[PDB]
Formats: sequence, structure tokens, C-alpha cells
Amino acid sequence: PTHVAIGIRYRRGETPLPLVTLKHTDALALRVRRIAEEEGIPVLQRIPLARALLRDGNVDQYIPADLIQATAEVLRWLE
Amino acid sequence: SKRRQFHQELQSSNLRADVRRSSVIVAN
Repeated sequence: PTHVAIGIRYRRGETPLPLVTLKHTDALALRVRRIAEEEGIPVLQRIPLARALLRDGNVDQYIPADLIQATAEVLRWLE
Repeated sequence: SKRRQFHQELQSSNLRADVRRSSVIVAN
């Protein structure tokens, strides 16, 4: 799964839960990261979460309950 | 059907569009 890029959205008030916006691997995952630089979107490395998100997370749906803890940490780190 | 979510989801013109929707990208 060499490269992984999961997009997460949470704007407090619009989303009750963080919601997956995109899931990409390999070349598209790298394309996502380069676009994210150009758009001012922070790219955080969270390997166990990224792997889990890849497997469990579904685009345009809220994050799994199992990944609420780990997703909070990501957002929390950026505060 | 299972196709309905996909169609609904496929109202996104750009990869950049989806990246811009995002608050944060989680990578490995």
C-alpha cells in the first residue's frame, strides 16, 4: 500500500463527526499531497490511522467509531 | 442501490476540488 492519502473534513457546526473526503493510494496519493501543499491543506503523517482509514473509512461518510480517538488526535495536533 | 452512493459521490469535478474540501490529509 506504498502510499496512502486520506482526506478528512471537520468544520465545527457543519459536521457532527469528521468526514472522509477522499481516499487515494500510490500515485494519486502523492498527487493529493502535492495539491494539498498548493491549497494550504495540512498533510499529517499518521501511519496506523492512515492504514485503518484506508481499510474502514468510506468517502463522504463519517469516520468509523473505532477511529474517533485517532482522528481527534490529528485535529487536536493542529490547534 | 450501491450505485446510488457512487453517483451522488461522483459530483466532484476535480481531484483538487476534493483536496480543497479537506481540513487535513492523513498520510502514511
